[PDB]
Amino acid sequence: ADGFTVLSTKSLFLGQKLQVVQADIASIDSDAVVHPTNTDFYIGGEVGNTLEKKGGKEFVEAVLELRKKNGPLEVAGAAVSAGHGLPAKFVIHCNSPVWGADKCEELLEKTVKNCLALADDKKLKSIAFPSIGSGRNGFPKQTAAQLILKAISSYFVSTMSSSIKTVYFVLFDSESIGIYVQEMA
Ligand SMILES: Nc1ncnc2c1ncn2[C@@H]1O[C@H](COP(=O)(O)OP(=O)(O)OC[C@H]2O[C@H](O)[C@H](O)[C@@H]2O)[C@@H](O)[C@H]1O
Repeated sequence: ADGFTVLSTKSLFLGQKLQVVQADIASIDSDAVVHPTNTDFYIGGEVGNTLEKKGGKEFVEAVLELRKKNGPLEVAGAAVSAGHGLPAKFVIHCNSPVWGADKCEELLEKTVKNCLALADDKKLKSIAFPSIGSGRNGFPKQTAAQLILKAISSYFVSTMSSSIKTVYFVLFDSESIGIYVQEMA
């Protein structure tokens, strides 16, 4: 970072663009970045820590503000905080499922779609997703990536009115980067 590599690009249903990019997600200038968290908006995951790093106290205080107003975050739920201290306008926080928990793969796809729904609700044009679930939550990195990419593709099918024009799938750790390139794109 500020490392940024476009690894692939794909046209979605109505011409929206899905880019797989290599970068520190905290450095991405999209309208939203996605923070995988838990029911109590814990900031301690791998992405949470990189955001914390980049955004400092202003970030931490935005999450706290959200935590107060929102209360506990339901499973697969998504909520949004101002991206104070960050290049991103907003941070979308999602209750990431744990690998091995019931229906965790379905939940991962739901979590992704709820984030997209929330970005649409805020009329956002861009939204960057890390590989939710495959850090502290233990998903195999290939499986997480597959489920996220599939959910993204699925959200845009038949959707006419989405504000979202660009979705980034952000890879940072070398195992994930390698898995993606090794296969296709
Ligand atoms: N700077 C970064 N940019 C992009 N991706 C990153 C970065 N750092 C790590 N990653 C990748 O982000 C992916 C998701 O990791 P986590 O942030 O740890 O998210 P997750 O696995 O969903 O777990 C969240 C966990 O911590 C939360 O506080 C909550 O308690 C939950 O248990 C992983 O593949 C990890 O390699």
